[PDB]
Amino acid sequence: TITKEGMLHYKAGTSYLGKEHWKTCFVVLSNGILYQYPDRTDVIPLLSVNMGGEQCGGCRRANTTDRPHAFQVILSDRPCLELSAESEAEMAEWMQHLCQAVSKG
Amino acid sequence: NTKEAWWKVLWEKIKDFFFSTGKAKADRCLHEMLFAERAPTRERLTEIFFELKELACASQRDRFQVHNPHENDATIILRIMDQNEENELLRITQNTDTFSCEVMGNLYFLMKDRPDILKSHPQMTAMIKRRYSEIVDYPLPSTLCLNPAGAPILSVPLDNIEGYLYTELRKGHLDGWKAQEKATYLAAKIQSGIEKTTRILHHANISESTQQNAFLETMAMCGLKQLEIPPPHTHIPIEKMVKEVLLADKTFQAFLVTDPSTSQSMLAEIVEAISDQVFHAIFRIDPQAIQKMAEEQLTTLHVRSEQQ
Repeated sequence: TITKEGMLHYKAGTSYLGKEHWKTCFVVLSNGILYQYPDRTDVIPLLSVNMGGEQCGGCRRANTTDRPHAFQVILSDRPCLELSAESEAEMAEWMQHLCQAVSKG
Repeated sequence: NTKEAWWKVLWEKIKDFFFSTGKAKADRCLHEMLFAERAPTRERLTEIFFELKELACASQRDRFQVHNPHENDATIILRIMDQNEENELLRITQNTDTFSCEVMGNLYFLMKDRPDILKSHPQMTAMIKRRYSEIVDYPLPSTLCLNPAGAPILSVPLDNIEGYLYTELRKGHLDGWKAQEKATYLAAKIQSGIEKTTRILHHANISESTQQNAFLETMAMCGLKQLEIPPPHTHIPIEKMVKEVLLADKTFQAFLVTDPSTSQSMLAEIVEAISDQVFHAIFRIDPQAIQKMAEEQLTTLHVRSEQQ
């Protein structure tokens, strides 16, 4: 039971100085959980979160800065996972699955 | 005009509800709301809405509508409607522990906050359900949700804290009641705040003067006065109002007398936590924010008293 996968560019990882980079990662939303992997086969997940429960506090469309279809996954023990899809269409799609699983448990 | 894609759009359908200053201020409302570093608090988001409605031309206020679907409390929807009530420009939806915001039907954010007013108690869930009040032009605590470990979620209707005001409007013509409370309630709040910080900072030797001198300072900075003394009794306080609209519940009254440790202990919080919101509904002041800035006066006057 997959929901969504695919490529995204995350700012969250990481911060140097002078702003930071946008690095590519691979993300999978399976069952209730969001897994984020370095790339399509690097099996150790740079981070995983239970959208349904305490570790996450929702999603917002991000303050579009340098990068066109940006949004973020709210995590209370304080990353916020910053993300940018390729197209507006692609972001609507993520945003809605991601925010769906938050309202679930 | 360095505004966001959908910001520009939304603006362009709403830019003409707001005149002169209303215009620029509304814009930053929309800012804090949708395009700030972070997204609003459930309670702030609701302030922002009725900050806009205030700013809208009297004619365009029929566009600012609030309702519980199926008249069922558990959810309260806030929305902005186009001229021909054809489709929603802005939609805010507030459930039990989540809230979300739509613009042109784009999901802009969903947030999960933790709406337990009973946090000093880990055994106990307690939520406030709200529905729109016409007398105050804002949502109001309309139902209480209590989740014990012992009993299935008891609900407690509250329509009659509002009813106490329709009764006060249809008396002497209201503002009189609205005068006394704002000046009682916040005097109580500052007072509380002060004593409370002296109890935790027992060891620091905060004088009775500092305590007194700070109480008067916030009463000033807020512009509040203390008559009050001797508190005219033809006036029913919200604090009491709430206690009352909880007395006649064969559901709630009998509840209090189970896990009584926790007896009259847990009650004064529930009541208090309610009053604040009902008060905030009325004057749109966060009684707590005052209490803090009072608790703050006291510390920065004590800190100040090791200079002078």
